[PDB]
Amino acid sequence: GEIDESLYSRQLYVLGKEAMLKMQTSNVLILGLKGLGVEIAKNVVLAGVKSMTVFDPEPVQLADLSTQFFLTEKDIGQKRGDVTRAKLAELNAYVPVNVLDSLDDVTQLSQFQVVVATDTVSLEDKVKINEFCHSSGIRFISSETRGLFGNTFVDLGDEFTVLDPTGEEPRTGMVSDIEPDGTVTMLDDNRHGLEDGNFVRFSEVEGLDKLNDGTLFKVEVLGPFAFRIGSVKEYGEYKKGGIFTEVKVPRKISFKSLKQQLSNPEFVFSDFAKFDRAAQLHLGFQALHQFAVRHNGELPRTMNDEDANELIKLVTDLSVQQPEVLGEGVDVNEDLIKELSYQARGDIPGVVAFFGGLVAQEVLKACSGKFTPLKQFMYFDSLESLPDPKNFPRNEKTTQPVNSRYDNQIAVFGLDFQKKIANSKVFLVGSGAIGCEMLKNWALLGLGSGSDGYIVVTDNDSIEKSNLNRQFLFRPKDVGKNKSEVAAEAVCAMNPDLKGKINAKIDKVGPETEEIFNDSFWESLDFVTNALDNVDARTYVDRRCVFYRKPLLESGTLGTKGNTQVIIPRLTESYSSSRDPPEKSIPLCTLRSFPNKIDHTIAWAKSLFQGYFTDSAENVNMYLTQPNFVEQTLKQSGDVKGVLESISDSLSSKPHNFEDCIKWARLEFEKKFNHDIKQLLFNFPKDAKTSNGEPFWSGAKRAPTPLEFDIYNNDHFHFVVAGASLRAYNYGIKSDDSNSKPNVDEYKSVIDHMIIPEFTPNANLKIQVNDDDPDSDEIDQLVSSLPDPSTLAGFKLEPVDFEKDDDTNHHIEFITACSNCRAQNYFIETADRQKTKFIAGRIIPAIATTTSLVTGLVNLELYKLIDNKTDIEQYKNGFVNLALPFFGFSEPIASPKGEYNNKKYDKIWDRFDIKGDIKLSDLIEHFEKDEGLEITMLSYGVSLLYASFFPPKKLKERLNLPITQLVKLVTKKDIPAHVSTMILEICADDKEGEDVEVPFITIHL
Amino acid sequence: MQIFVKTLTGKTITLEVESSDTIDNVKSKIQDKEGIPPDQQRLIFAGKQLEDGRTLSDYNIQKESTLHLVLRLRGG
Repeated sequence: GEIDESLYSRQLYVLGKEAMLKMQTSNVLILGLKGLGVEIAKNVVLAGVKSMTVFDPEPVQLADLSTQFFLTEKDIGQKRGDVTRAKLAELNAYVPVNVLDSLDDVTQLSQFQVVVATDTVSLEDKVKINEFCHSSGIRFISSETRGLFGNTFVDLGDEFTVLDPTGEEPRTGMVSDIEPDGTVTMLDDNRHGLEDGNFVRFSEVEGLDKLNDGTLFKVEVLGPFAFRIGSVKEYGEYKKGGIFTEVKVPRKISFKSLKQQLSNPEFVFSDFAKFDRAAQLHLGFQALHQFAVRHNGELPRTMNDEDANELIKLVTDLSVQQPEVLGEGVDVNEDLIKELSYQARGDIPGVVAFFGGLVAQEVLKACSGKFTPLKQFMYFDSLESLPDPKNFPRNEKTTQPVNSRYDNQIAVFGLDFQKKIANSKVFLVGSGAIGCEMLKNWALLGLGSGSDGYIVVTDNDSIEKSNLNRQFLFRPKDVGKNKSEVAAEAVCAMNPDLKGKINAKIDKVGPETEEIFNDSFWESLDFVTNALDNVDARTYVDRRCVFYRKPLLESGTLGTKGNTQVIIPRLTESYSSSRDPPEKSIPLCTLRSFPNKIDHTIAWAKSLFQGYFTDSAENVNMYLTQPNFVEQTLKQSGDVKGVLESISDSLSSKPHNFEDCIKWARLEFEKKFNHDIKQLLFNFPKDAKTSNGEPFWSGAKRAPTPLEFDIYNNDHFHFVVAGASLRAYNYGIKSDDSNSKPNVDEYKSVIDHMIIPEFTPNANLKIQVNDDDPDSDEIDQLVSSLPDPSTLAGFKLEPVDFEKDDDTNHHIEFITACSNCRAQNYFIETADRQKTKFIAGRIIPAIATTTSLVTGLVNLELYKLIDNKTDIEQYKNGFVNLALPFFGFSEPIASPKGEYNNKKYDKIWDRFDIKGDIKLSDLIEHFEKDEGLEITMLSYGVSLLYASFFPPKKLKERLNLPITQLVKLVTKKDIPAHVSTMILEICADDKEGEDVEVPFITIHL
Repeated sequence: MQIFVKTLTGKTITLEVESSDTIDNVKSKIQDKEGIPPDQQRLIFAGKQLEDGRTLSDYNIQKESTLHLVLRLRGG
């Protein structure tokens, strides 16, 4: 009953320990294993619940394979539950997957904590099952998808407790004043970031004693830098100090039964451009069930107008029975209902993935109390995905079944549109979380399965154990293999139509692989899809797609948050056109001397870890093997004082056994956590004051206390253990086993025998206080001391390569212990290895639910690329946070337009193409003659090749050189042989002699 | 008029604005309240992303309307 970090690492940072412990006590039942059910089950089994039980006694039909990726044509006739069970079980060995053979007895529901009713359950049964669940304390969720439509219903009972509504890190801040009326003033320009109704506790508030005892205070906000907590007169009178910490209080929320909500639904909207459609689809989905009752359980016929008119009648009738749904004088949206009828039998991968992800997360909310549950109905449509019927007519013949696995996608889009999908040529950059989900969708779509189509997917990463919780195409036996290759195999198993149509590469996509991913490669593609986990790789692909004029489908996630973006040539702005928040900078003085957050001590500890065990070793090794190293250091280094000192230390105090490494680590402890602190306190004592009389040690400056080593302190001990073990690694010294735990007594005997030098102040040392403030025979002192390399022949240090995901290598052990010791110095609360691993390792929280949902939305935009849609209003950028749950969509931004010499151009997609390795003088001529432009500046990336302020001497050197030679002149090294194209940037004046913005240039060599 | 801006965190921001205010100006009011540079603000309303150089009325934003401050995410 403890959580496996090695499997759940990335998801653990999303949900937390409490949620997952409670999830692992929950038994989930899913009724129905068509695409929607298997996708929910996949995400929940991956997440890790106590048990997954599935109920679907229906026999597999060929059409079930439209979105049920765990069904194969061989399985037709057999029960979906039975056939799906084994493949769900493979996803997580911790999660038993059982099959419920019969549900004739509804009291069997009593053994489950959460019941999910998918599209296979009639509304009549859903109301009965929901009533049993609601009245028994069983959480009930339902969902159904109809073509491009879908909905979900959540009913978590009479008293459900939300422990954390958002999962956001609690806000914290430093207090400068608290007036008797409770007016809390923040330090300097620090923002409390709080909201009315938030609750806070306090620490370190001097003068208000029992304000710090953990009592909660309700927040009234008074602008960004102040808030009020109610009178504090009775607590005392504020003196100084204070840290507020936000507290999320539990919230009891009540849900109504399905039956009640059918007549008076509470909506969460999926798209505020469509909020009027929720009530219309609420009736429409009910009318579909009434239609089935009247027609022996059959849904309306595909594209059938007769059945659609009956559904409009049913909805009209239903509106009268449920007057509160539409409201007064709101007419039935008959065109919308007709499309629901026309599409009722559709089974669309993107929609099933959207709802499979969100519904799966709602299940996890029901199991844990983590995040705000959907309350209670949500409806969704992606009707913009429909192609222009002029291009792809929709009627009863074009949409009829042809006895294929795609029949229920054909039901919506038609046969010819499915063929265009099959014959598409697509490039997938990435094969991780989004990549795996993306390939699964493309297998269900048959994308690239045609003779004129194909899929190229590239990813140089290999499979790791932390991948498996959200990269479901990978099994434990696949760890170490290539993601793209294993993933291509996996989806061909799912849809044999892709056999021989996926080209799995293991190449990075960047400036270093443009010979592999050359002009010919990109020009063949219809569009490109990102499945990336960093901004740089995205920026690069964006630039490629702009250059080659290819549509780009972009998406990303961060825990429960996600987004999608479409980039359309000559229509929308590109990914690079907009800016994302940068990573915060910590002031150098905060890191060096004045930390007040654990993030500061972790960064400080990580930098110390690099210095001790990586930089130190590389420097030593180069000093030994490079004849010119020392004066280079003097001629090229930020810190010659330390680079040279590090080499002296690393070679004068060489260890010869592990004990020497223990001594080394114990002495570093004294230096960093005792001596260097006393030095800082000598420069600024506890009671030192600034010129205006205020205390020096206030606010962000916390007066530190030196540490007296205590091997029974967990951080003191593991600093020495990890530090010594990594010292040993550097020098090739063997420790006392690597899977053996360290013995406190063995380390204690060594350290007890050590004589620890007393601290003596350096009375001349300046300590910089603020970043914007001020701050070589002494160096010849160092270089003379350095030992002669020839004395150390064959001697090398083994540098450490930071690997955050190997818990045996002592890396996080050191950074944790090292950080925490500095935290102790400055009275900052320590952090455990998992939190330190999160910050030091820069781990991005991730969970399969968001990954699946976001991938679904991309594949609903993908449909618009297939139809070459040029109306920007049809495209949808998506934004999501399942914790709330929030869904929002926006029309992409049109690419900006510009003008020069009364010529209009697209500032992103337009460019001047020129044939041949033209001479600079001819280029200048061509632009004045043909474009009316006077080239004032010309550059190739970083090199300035030409400016019109160049003097005639410099001009003469250049005006005659072909571009490739002109580049050589400036760069020395010249153009690789394979390069067939060069992008040049120009500034230029228009005919009025005025500087004008202007397209870039493409040289076709 | 009073409008609301909801962030991806769930936080609600109340702003006082006029129909003729430019998006540029609304973003600076958000910068004052949240400290978010206008460059990094993605505001969406009723299926539209709000662009500098337009007014709230261009997007038909009304009394009590809710805008959403959204983000692009780098995981994958």
